[PDB]
Amino acid sequence: TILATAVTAVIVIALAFYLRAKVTSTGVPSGVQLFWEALTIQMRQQIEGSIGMKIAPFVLPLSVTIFVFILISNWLAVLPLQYLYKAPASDINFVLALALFVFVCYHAAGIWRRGIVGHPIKVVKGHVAFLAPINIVEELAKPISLALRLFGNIFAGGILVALIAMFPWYIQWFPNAVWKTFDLFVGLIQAFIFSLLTILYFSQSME
Amino acid sequence: AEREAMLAKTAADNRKSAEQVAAAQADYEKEMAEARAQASALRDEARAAGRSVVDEK
Repeated sequence: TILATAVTAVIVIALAFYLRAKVTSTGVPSGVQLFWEALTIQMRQQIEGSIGMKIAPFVLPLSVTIFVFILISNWLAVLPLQYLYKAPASDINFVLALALFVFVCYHAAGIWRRGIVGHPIKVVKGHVAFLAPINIVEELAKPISLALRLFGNIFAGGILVALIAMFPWYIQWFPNAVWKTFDLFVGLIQAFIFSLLTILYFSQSME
Repeated sequence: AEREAMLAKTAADNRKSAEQVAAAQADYEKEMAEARAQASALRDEARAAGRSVVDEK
């Protein structure tokens, strides 16, 4: 699973290399420039709509790297490696690492904003003082929600591919084709969901 | 920020181009109006001095 992560890491790093080479503000942009710009302006508008760029700028690179990372992972899972490659999120370790890092990131940013002595009580009291004990469970559920959702869906995709493999090849090609077709879509949608809920949890952690 | 600066420069420069053309016309016709006012003031000042030498003679 480490190498399955490494291949998507080097793909994203090569795309950053390609952007660093190709970038032009005066001339006509390339395909990788329009991709990076469309993703960055989307996440930038998202964070502006809730917290404002001036209060939490540090969330944007995290959001965009999460999105590209897990998106390229899911799309790479589609390539015809069935016979070594499998989607990395199928391992609990991968999604656990990502979600735990994002949790510690936004919680440490909230603590840095309000103070170590101030932010925990503000978070527990939350939107309504009557909901404080439910607010505890919601705050605890946020990282578990992210991790278990992403892991469950991509693990389900891997298991479904391995199950479809059971068919004979002439039967096999049809459910495999349909499943990978919609798997591209669901993987993109879930990448968007993960980055968007990251942004929104940052937002509500700030206030 | 630089693609925004191209749109800002293009819109500002087009607006200023119309403003600067309007100012080219206004400055030329205002200099001709000042020149005409000075010409008619020098022509009427010559007639007034001419009337003065007429009544002095």
